[PDB]
Amino acid sequence: MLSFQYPDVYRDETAIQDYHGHKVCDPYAWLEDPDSEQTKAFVEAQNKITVPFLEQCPIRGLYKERMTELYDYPKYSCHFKKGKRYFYFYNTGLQNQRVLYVQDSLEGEARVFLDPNILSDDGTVALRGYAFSEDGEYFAYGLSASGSDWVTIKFMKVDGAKELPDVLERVKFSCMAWTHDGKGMFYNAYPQQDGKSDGTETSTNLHQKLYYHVLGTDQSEDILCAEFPDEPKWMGGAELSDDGRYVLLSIREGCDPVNRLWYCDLQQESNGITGILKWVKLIDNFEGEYDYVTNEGTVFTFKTNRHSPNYRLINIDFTDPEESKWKVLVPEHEKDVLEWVACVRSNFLVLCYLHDVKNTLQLHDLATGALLKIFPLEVGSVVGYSGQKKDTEIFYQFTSFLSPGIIYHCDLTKEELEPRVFREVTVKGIDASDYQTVQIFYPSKDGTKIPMFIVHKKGIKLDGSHPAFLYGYGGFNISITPNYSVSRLIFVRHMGGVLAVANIRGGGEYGETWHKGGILANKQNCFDDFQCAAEYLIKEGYTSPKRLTINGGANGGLLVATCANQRPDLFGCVIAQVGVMDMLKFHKYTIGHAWTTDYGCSDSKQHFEWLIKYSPLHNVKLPEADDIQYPSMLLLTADHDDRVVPLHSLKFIATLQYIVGRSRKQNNPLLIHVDTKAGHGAGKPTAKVIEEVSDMFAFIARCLNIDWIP
Amino acid sequence: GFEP
Repeated sequence: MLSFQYPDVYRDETAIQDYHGHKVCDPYAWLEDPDSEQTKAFVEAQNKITVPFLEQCPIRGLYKERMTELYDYPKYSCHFKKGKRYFYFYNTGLQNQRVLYVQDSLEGEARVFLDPNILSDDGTVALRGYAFSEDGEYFAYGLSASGSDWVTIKFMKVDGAKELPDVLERVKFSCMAWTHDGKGMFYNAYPQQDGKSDGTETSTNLHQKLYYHVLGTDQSEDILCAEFPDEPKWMGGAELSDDGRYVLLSIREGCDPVNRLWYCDLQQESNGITGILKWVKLIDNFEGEYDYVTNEGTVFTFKTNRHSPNYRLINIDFTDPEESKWKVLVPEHEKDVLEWVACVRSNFLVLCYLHDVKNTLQLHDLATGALLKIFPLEVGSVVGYSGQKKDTEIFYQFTSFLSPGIIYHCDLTKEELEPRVFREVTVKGIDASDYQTVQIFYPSKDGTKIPMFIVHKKGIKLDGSHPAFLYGYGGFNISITPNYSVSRLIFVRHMGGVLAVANIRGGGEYGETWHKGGILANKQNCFDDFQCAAEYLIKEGYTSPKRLTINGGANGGLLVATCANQRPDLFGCVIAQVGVMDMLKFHKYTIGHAWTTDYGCSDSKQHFEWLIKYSPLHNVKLPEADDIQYPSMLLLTADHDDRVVPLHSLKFIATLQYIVGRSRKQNNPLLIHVDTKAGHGAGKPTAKVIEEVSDMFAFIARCLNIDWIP
Repeated sequence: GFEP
């Protein structure tokens, strides 16, 4: 079955580092330099064996064709109003990038406002972030090339969609917030660094600053408004209060849902914005999240997790700011996570809750917090919303496993608040009625009950005969909720597959306690939860080890790679996308320093001892038993993934191929594909998305020998 | 959004 040879890869046996007395050899450390001839040759040789492997069987072509057909459906974002105009994003079906449209009224003819597709041949220039001026007459937008986190901000006058000369460089992980006087916009930039800043570099990102750009000037004239030179990892994002009176500064360090909150009454500036603002340090620690919802004069409504792991709404009066004085507007729910809150039509609050990994949406009174209206939803997720304080209507977008979903509209000026379907699209070829979604709760090793969604064709016999695709993430307070995936439904329909999503600890599904259950000393909980999910699917007859594929990306790539090391006997196939593989060195590169709040840092003896136990790069080991080998493994990364630098996957695949791949009993392939002009994934053009899923399921089909079902 |  394996008709290729793994490439020659030099081992630097002298590359030995001492971590608190524990010696670690890193023979592929040289793969950390993306620019070397050695690394470039390594990538070329690896792609040279992977691509022919993926493309040998006609299944790739059948899948690609079906994906191209089925993914070709109209894709809309919610309408949103800015000034006197409406905007929405729309893809006719197969455009590489969705297009931003404008209309002068809801019944008015729409026209193209911003079309990213004309910015490159291959759709690899993508919108990343945008902000309209308060009056809706000016527009700032970020552009990222080749999938990099790096942004260039450009500007337009909305009337006539006129290009303006303003260009902002060195923007990354940035806010965009216009002052309501329409003079300029806050944003973040990083200082100059040696070498490249295009997404191919690994340089750590420190000393992010907050600037104010006056429209009509050169970037070099921009005002420095906040900086933290004594705290190089701090990141301060600005937003304007709804009345335009205050700049709110949310300072973060790491990835925990916490922030400092400082404010600036702009009217108290001595002569407008001219330098470091007169910041008032309302919350000056990282003990809780304070997410601005709205204010009425000095009374500020925040979504918080302070003493409230499932989140709640509090009012803090800037004139009486001590914690003991804060008012609880909407108390914490016992179990349901308050995901997000928006203020609309002056005195309404839109609250979105997560109840057992499904969304609900409710309208509350701002003055009392009292529930006023429940917006009815089927089982699934709210993935889009519009309606700001001055707006008198909302739009919201619902999606689920089995249908692309619906945009709803609700006119909030009406006495009876009845939502109506505004836009709905169905995909011909995938009849939702043929499939079912079930939710179960399985006990993990320590007895903790974990949610899992299972999607499958109705009427299947649970005889262990079905191929299964089990997805997980498990970290960073991210909740993995139902979403429409054409690519996964093709696996079900055309490969006879069962889909599963395990809501393992580390995620946000049951609030901050769920998140804390899968981080730091307890990261092993994630891997245990995920392995127990696999065991559930097997025990209950959905699948069998040899027919089971697991998949995850980034922190999810770490998840599946670790599970391959820990329980190789459990899985037939592993697809790890853009994964964090070197847990000892992740903090050294680009923004990886931010992830130590979930993982710890190997600089600490205590943390090193957690990390060394599960680090994928450091736990590649031949299975003891003669009858057990590693699952088939495919690593996917890209050369501009500056979120998770590709060296992670490069070093990991060299290690897999050397330790496991050289062994006689290993007949399952261990492969990497490194894409070009792509990065971590956000903004990836449609054409590349299609290639990627075609690669993924062709890999599964070849390794598990699955026949296409027409 | 700077999580992995």
